[PDB]
Amino acid sequence: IVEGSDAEIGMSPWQVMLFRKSPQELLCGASLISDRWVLTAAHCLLYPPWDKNFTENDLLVRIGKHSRTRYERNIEKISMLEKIYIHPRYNWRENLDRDIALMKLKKPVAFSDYIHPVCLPDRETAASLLQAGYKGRVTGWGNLKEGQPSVLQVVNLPIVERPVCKDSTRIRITDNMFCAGYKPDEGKRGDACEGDSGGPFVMKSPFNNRWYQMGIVSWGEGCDRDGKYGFYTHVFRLKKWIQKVIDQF
Amino acid sequence: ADCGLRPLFEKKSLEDKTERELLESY
Amino acid sequence: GDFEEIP
Ligand SMILES: *[B]([O])([O])[C]([C][C][C][C]C([N])=[N])[N]C(=O)[C]1[C][C][C]N1C(=O)[C]([C]C1=[C][C]=[C][C]=[C]1)[N]C([C])=O
Repeated sequence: IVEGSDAEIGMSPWQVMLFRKSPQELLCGASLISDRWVLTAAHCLLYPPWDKNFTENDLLVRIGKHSRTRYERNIEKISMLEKIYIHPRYNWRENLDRDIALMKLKKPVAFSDYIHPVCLPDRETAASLLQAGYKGRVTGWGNLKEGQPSVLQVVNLPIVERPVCKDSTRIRITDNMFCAGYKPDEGKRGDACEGDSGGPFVMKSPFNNRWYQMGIVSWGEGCDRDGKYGFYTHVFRLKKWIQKVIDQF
Repeated sequence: ADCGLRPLFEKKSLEDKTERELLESY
Repeated sequence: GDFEEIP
């Protein structure tokens, strides 16, 4: 996160850390959607062009964390993965179209003050909220500049109009994505950065006071570059795939 | 279910330091 | 790495 701030304790009870065993290091962010399911970006586990292809034995999930490097003794819960599901049409060959994956924890975790699931959006929620001008929130332990924080960072960013998004990159944008960030003429700044991938872009419903996960940190060219925007996976659009795997398994 | 309701905030009727920012954009 | 050993 660039130009963000330290999160308050229990600000994102659904934030998860993707952590590898050997070497022990931070893979990506993610989110708790239920007692047994974690949502992340597919490129966190699979990315051939870089020889990245993690299996369940390769990772561990750390939930209820605040401190990046600290083993938070009676606070965090570490889980082993049972199985990983990548979207079958994830397009790592071109534009990271459908950058999403579901992770199944070996055992359900218990909720606490620090651990709590985020809501998945419904059609009307998505409709009301995913509007240019509307601010969402991204959190992560990623890089501070295009070094690393000691604590989870947060930044609120406005949804940008589709055309503007398209005009900022050479990359082929799809309906499964949306871009967010400030425009060069707004004075405020901020963005996700490396280490933030898989993390959540959330909005607070003014209807029911609930937090909904609208996007997943996907891609962007650099961090907080002027005239550039971060790209996110449109969760609602992939909701049927989600619903699909859960019911299925 | 009980999703999107944080124990240390919503459940206690406490607002985080910058959520007002989001809501005011809606 | 910068990381504190996990149980
Ligand atoms: B993630 O793994 O942490 C990372 C960072 C997301 C934050 C970016 C932002 N909002 N400023 N995402 C990536 O590294 C992805 C994965 C592979 C390449 N990639 C990129 O973002 C590329 C551009 C790209 C987009 C779509 C398809 C292929 C490449 N960006 C850079 C700077 O190389």
